[PDB]
Amino acid sequence: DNQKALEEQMNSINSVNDKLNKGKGKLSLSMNGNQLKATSSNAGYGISYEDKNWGIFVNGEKVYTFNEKSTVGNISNDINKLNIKGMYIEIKQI
Amino acid sequence: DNQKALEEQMNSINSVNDKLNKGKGKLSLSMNGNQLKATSSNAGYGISYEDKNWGIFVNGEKVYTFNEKSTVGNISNDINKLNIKGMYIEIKQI
Repeated sequence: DNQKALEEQMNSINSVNDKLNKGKGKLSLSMNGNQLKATSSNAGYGISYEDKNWGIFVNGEKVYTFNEKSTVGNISNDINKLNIKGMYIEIKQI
Repeated sequence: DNQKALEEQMNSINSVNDKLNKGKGKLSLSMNGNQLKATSSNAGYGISYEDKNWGIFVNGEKVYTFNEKSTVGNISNDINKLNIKGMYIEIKQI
């Protein structure tokens, strides 16, 4: 019944999922349309990756902010709790 | 062949199209997935509507900015030239 996740999920959430992670620590994310889910270790976390910034935007609005040192692994954890969404973009009205 | 416009167009571009215009001047927009197109008169333009701001965001990024006094009609004109897009949202990478 909750399978509706896929629909809300867009191949884009894939490249990204793998993007936000290219050598940090031991972290494995999962792709759920409106949710992210991962687990990780903070041993070799974002090493080569000094203190760099990331910014996520939903409906064209922030939705979560983390640094590369903050080792998202730790973060993305809490984050997922905001059960992101799939496809929403927009315009602001006065 | 260019009909592909619809596909790129999302019912959302509708409510919006009508939103950004609820009593300004004489302006009639058209809905083309990646393009907006309208024509207008600057007689009774954004009257009741003093100087208010609007902000459009694509991929979750600005794409065009106009005030309510600037009478978009005049603006939206030039604007459309950036042939907007349909559905794109995102995240920023360092």
